[PDB]
Amino acid sequence: KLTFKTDLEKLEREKAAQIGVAIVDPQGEIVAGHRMAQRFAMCSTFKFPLAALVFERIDSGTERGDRKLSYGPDMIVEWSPATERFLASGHMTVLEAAQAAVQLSDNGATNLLLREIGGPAAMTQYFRKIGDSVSRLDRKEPEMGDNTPGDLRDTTTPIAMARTVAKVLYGGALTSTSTHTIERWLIGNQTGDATLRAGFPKDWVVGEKTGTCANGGRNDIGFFKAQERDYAVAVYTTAPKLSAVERDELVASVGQVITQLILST
Repeated sequence: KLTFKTDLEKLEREKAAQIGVAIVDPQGEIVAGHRMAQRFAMCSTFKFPLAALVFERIDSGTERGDRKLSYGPDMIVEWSPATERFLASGHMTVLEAAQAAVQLSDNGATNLLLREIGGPAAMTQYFRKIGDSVSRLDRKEPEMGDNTPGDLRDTTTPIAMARTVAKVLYGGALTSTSTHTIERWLIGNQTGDATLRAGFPKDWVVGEKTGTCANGGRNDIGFFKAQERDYAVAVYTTAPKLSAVERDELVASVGQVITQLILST
């Protein structure tokens, strides 16, 4: 823990980075953090809470998971791998889109869901409903990831987002069935193999959602189980000078710092 602070500050100094971290227990009590209340662009990490919103609607009966969402070529935006494959068929279901958003970071799928649920305003309203007064979605993809220096649009803080993760996975925000499904989606995420989970012990159960945005943003949020201890984690980083591979390695390095702290308990 001053090993934790010290090691993160050395990474910041050496990589010319800012590293925001919060680790909380299942009830949201603080385990560790660093720059934990500094705002960072969310970029694709918001797709996890978006999926949670969708599952809340499914739980409540105001959405159906197998409902077909129709679209054309105008919905294809940069990095829409599933949406592009399903384009000729003319639709994705709510659940197909949500799973693609979480596991592939599919932007088109994300925007399909945004239009169904009420846009950025409704995403922000869900954050407020589950006790998160900080996280805000202002735009759809891909402009939400512009990350213009100083802009508070489309931001969160590590602590706010870690607490949101814990509410969704551990705090009863979703039914048991929906909670389990989203947990499995996070475990099976296809975009995180080089980021946080690359820095955790291989026996920990880990699920996460990555983000990449302009001006150096590289993020990863999710959960881990170190044997029986469950945690929620949010990592937001800004490293304008690094290459993309170096930013992945940065986040994996944060995972190793986290791991030293957890192992010490």
